[PDB]
Amino acid sequence: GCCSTPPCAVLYC
Repeated sequence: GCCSTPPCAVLYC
């Protein structure tokens, strides 16, 4: 997806 790669705030993007 989008923020599938850390360290994002919404990993479940």
